[PDB]
Amino acid sequence: EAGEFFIRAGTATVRPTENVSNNTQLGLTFTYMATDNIGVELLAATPFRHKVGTGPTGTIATVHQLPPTLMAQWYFGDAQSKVRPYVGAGINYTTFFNEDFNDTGKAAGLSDLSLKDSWGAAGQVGLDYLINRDWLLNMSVWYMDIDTDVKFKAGGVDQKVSTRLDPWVFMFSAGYRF
Repeated sequence: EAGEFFIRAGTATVRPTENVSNNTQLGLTFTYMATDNIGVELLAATPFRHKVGTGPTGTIATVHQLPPTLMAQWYFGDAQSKVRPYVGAGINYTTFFNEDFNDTGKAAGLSDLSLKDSWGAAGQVGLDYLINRDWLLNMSVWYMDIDTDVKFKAGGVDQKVSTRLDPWVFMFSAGYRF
């Protein structure tokens, strides 16, 4: 329904895709319905924790990130639909912090890791099963276009490589009408 503000809570799992690991964290959305079908959502999560490895070296590094995302949405159906799927599009902001190499990587002549903040596009496919006037069950799949820079020191020498990451976010949540 229009003018409605609700909040979902549940699991948010991020899978890098462009060797980096996956991590599942608490995910909160704060959606506001503009019309009966247009919504404006904000994704927010607890900081993720990804282990980083490559080929022979293995888990050499570890980075944390926060990927808030702002989305314009379209909910299919009408205001009396208990099953409303939705598609979303909008920008992502990703910030990295507590980058640190481990014992394995620090013996490889590796120091000072820092990924630069990234902005990019984000796509969205979700589904709201509305249980009643207040409760709902939700699934959403996110595709974000992430472009950071990897800065590190190889044996004291500055390294600087740009990557594309394009991770998938899978949220299984449960919302409430506020």
